[PDB]
Amino acid sequence: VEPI
Amino acid sequence: VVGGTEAQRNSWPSQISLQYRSGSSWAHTCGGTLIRQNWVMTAAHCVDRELTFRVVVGEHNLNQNNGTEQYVGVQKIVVHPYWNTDDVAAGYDIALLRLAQSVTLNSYVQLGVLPRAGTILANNSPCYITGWGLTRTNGQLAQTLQQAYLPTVDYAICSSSSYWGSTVKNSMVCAGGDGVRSGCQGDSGGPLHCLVNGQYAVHGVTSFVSRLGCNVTRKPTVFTRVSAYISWINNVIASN
Ligand SMILES: [Ca+2]
Repeated sequence: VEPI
Repeated sequence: VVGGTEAQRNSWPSQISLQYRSGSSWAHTCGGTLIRQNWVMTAAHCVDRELTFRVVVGEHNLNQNNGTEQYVGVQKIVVHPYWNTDDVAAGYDIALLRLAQSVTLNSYVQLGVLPRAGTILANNSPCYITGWGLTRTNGQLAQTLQQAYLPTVDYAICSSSSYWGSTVKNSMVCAGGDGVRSGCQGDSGGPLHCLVNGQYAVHGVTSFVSRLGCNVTRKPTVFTRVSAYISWINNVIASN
């Protein structure tokens, strides 16, 4: 997962 | 926002731009929702760094004078006590910012409406994501606020193996996943506005996307579910  | 369209300047008056001081200027880093005249709701991961933050309300074009902006400093940051920066997938990606002064409400600056505690939306509920985030994976920020239609994907589908599997929890909302539209970097912390009983309410706080990119088929954008935290949000504001 990539925090955006 | 990937795959979005430019929002009208008075459509989403609760949207805020969260910015940090960078040398002699300020840079947009995340979105947020104005929930009281002196309180903003955003993602905890947007406030993890030891930076100086300011909030901009009434904003539309980040690079030009709109004539409606109000700039306010942040006085106190309250991050959810269970938030853990090394485990975004654990959830609790929510934070409340107490502003240094109360802002003035008008057509461009209004409070965001919060859902009742525990409310879950039906699959495919009509919602919009808004923000100044990147308009393409590894692209650049938008200058003007963008919006994209992003219908919900219920928990049962979203937690299935072809979607997000076990990474998504029941304290999160999934929306989108069509491979064309999605949140992207710089949208985090902002709202997911959903239409319920004829009124738009803020059901999500933008949290994360896939490692493969922003707009990926079957990897909907993932938000913190606001309705899971209504007691906490009310408890914070009442004691601060
Ligand atoms: Ca402006």
